[PDB]
Amino acid sequence: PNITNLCPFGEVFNATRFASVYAWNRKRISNCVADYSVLYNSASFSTFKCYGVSPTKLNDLCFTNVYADSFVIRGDEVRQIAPGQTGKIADYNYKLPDDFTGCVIAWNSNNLDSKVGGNYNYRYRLFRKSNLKPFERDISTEIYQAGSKPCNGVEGFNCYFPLQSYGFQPTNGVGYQPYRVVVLSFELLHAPATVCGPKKS
Amino acid sequence: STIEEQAKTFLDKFNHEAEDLFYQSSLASWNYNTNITEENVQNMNNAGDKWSAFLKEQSTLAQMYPLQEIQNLTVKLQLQALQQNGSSVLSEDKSKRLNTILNTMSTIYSTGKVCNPDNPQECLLLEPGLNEIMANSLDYNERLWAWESWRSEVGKQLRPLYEEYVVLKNEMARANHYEDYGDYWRGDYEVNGVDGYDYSRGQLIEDVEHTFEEIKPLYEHLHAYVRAKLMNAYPSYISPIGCLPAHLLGDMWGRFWTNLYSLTVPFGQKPNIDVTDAMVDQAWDAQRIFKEAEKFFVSVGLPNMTQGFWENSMLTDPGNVQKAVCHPTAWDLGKGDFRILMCTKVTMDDFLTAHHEMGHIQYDMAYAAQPFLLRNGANEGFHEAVGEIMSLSAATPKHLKSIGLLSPDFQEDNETEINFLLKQALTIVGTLPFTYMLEKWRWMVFKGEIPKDQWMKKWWEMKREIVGVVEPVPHDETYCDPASLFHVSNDYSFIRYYTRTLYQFQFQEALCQAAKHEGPLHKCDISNSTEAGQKLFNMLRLGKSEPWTLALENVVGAKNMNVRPLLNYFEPLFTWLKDQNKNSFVGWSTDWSPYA
Ligand SMILES: *[C@@H]1O[C@H](CO)[C@@H](O)[C@H](O)[C@H]1NC(C)=O
Ligand SMILES: *[C@@H]1O[C@H](CO)[C@@H](O)[C@H](O)[C@H]1NC(C)=O
Ligand SMILES: *[C@@H]1O[C@H](CO)[C@@H](O)[C@H](O)[C@H]1NC(C)=O
Ligand SMILES: *[C@@H]1O[C@H](CO)[C@@H](O)[C@H](O)[C@H]1NC(C)=O
Ligand SMILES: *[C@@H]1O[C@H](CO)[C@@H](O)[C@H](O)[C@H]1NC(C)=O
Ligand SMILES: *[C@@H]1O[C@H](CO)[C@@H](O)[C@H](O)[C@H]1NC(C)=O
Ligand SMILES: *[C@@H]1O[C@H](CO)[C@@H](O)[C@H](O)[C@H]1NC(C)=O
Repeated sequence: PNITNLCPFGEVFNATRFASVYAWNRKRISNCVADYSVLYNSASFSTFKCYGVSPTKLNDLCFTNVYADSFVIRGDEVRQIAPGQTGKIADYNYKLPDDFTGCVIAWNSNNLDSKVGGNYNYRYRLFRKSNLKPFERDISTEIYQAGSKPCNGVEGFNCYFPLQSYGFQPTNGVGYQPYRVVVLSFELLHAPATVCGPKKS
Repeated sequence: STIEEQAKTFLDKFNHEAEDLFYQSSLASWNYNTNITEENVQNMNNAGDKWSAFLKEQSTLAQMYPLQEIQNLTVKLQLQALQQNGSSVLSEDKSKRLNTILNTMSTIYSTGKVCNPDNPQECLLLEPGLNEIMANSLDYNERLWAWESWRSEVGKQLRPLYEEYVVLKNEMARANHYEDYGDYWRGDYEVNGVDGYDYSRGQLIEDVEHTFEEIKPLYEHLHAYVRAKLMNAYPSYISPIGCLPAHLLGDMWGRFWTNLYSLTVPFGQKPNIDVTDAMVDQAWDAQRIFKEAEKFFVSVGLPNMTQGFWENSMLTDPGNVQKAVCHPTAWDLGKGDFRILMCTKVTMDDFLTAHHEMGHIQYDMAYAAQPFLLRNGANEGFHEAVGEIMSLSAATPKHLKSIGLLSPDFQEDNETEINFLLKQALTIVGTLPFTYMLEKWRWMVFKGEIPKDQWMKKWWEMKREIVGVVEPVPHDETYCDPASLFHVSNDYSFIRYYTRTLYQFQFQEALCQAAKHEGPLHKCDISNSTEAGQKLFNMLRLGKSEPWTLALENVVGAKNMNVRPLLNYFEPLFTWLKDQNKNSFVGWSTDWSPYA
């Protein structure tokens, strides 16, 4: 059968602006045809690490829904987007489950997300009382209490603001350059699976 | 909850908001250095003021966490570094007076112009007007005139200023729980809290004297040989039994003896190892020089330079329209940005300098994983030593033959090794008594052992006793002869060169033993050895996280600075000098026998 209504991967990968890692965008992709070979055959991605499934059989399998989480992190923090990892991003910003099925795609964005004066529009949660659950979003802006003393609302001594900005310059090293990360999460639920791969003739 | 967790969160907050500010300050400094314009000066000053104010505010917040309730060594080290008052403990009036004194000394040294009386229409500055005269002239009275005139003008201007400087610095140091300013400088080598690896501030002077006592026979033989050659060059001024005249050492102050290689060459008939013509014939660009240095560092196993290094560094002089500082400097700007600012020419010296500065870059890159306030060398000596070892290894004839710059049929006989070792001794061994005497004199001045009215009578007495250099004419207390040098006039520690020199050969013996070199130490090359690079990188990766004693254990297997690798390096030269000094008299007399 002739196939149309392809999945909206243009609005995730080719977005003009990406979200901050504290407020990572989640897009639910359903009832369309997902061509994953366009992404896999691209040479523009630095990390294409798939956990729980292989890229070759993605174009054959069918899934109920696809979750596309999009955010921006540093070069040295891409390793923390993996199951079982520990760091600022994993504990306080974006937590991946151990039993995760999907792919983590990351690419360098020094061209767009870095300006000569410094791009400070991207923020990360530096302190939280407890670690995040998998696929949890924390957009709270309440002052972190590191000491028994009551913070009382003001950022003074032992009480810090949890969201800290990121500094992006075009002359930075590859471990400090901004990297756009799109994490695709594939789940199979009891409902009939509608995100199927293209059928070859 | 606990104090240690509070300090850890505070240190995280510091490292995060301090790396970006340091990057802004460093980038502004880079923009000033590659582009000397008044707006760039203003931007640099604004960034520096923001950086200093932020450090003051963070230190003020940092002091509220007591040191004795923290057990983690890294957290304690960062808190110790942050909690230092510095000049903040002193009163605002005295702090402003101290800053004004430092700035005016900087201007007096930098803009000091001296010329001959009765001919004042034009005058010569120190660089390069006086440097070339001191390094190349063979006339006794001309060098005497230049030396005495520069110490007359600079010392008479700087003597009250230095008298105020010592008192203010002592006041700040005693306000900061130190005995004197010398104890403050010696506190860089202080290690506390580690069992067995502890190092005291008082142990540094004892170790320096103990090492110098072993340095002294080699220096005495070298001094006798230099005295005989200078006696040949100047027939009547130099005495066989006395010290060397001060203005004849080839430099303005006596810091290096490398300008006497032409006068004191052992075998002039034999060729040199100059490779400048070979690079000129093959059209070696500065980019090729840095690529060959990169090839050397990948040969030993270290990581190669980043793309940002090649894109953002200035490795050639920009041009007439754009002004830049010509001094070669390796910049660790922060956030993984490493650059080299060098006006590279096609010379051997620039090639070795490229290796030295890329060694500085490699050292800076290695501790990038460490927290921000621990991103330094373990002491002031290691940072220079890791560049000097690359300078040592790259200058060897085996390295030059390996990279094609030297002919494969070049004859390496003993005579070339002797003259090369003598040049290395004039550069390296000759600076050690001057450095030790200068630091010991400054430590005694800060300690109050020498009263202000007796500074020069002791100083020349020290110079005759240690350096074996006599004053041409007596100087009274109106002179300020030490402060004519760049480091002392601008508030810099001077013992780093002595520690660097000993650490250089200790590291060289350790890496050559790792690389399984089977010949003389000076013929050793650390290229192609992965294990030597791994042994070096184990110390390189630590940075300031671990004590310098533990780092030295990691490399050479010793818990203290040692003098034996230097003596082993110059052992062929030591035997040759002992053979050549049979007729002449080793040692000097402190009396006024040559001239006064
Ligand atoms: C996204 O951008 C790249 C580069 O401009 C382009 O080649 C590609 O076709 C775009 N779309 C997708 C779905 O990757
Ligand atoms: C140096 O400063 C001048 C001043 O106008 C500017 O025109 C030029 O572009 C600058 N060059 C660099 C390399 O920054
Ligand atoms: C000290 O703290 C660092 C992080 O702040 C931690 O990784 C390290 O294990 C600690 N050291 C000790 C001995 O607890
Ligand atoms: C720094 O100075 C302040 C005020 O003079 C003092 O309270 C503090 O103890 C000093 N810091 C140290 C480490 O002594
Ligand atoms: C640096 O080394 C890596 C791996 O050894 C290599 O891929 C890269 O091309 C090198 N960089 C340059 C500029 O040659
Ligand atoms: C160099 O070696 C030759 C050959 O043994 C010897 O005759 C000569 O004395 C040596 N010279 C020096 C300075 O070692
Ligand atoms: C080190 O390795 C390079 C790469 O093959 C080689 O050309 C060079 O000759 C080696 N050095 C020595 C001393 O053999």
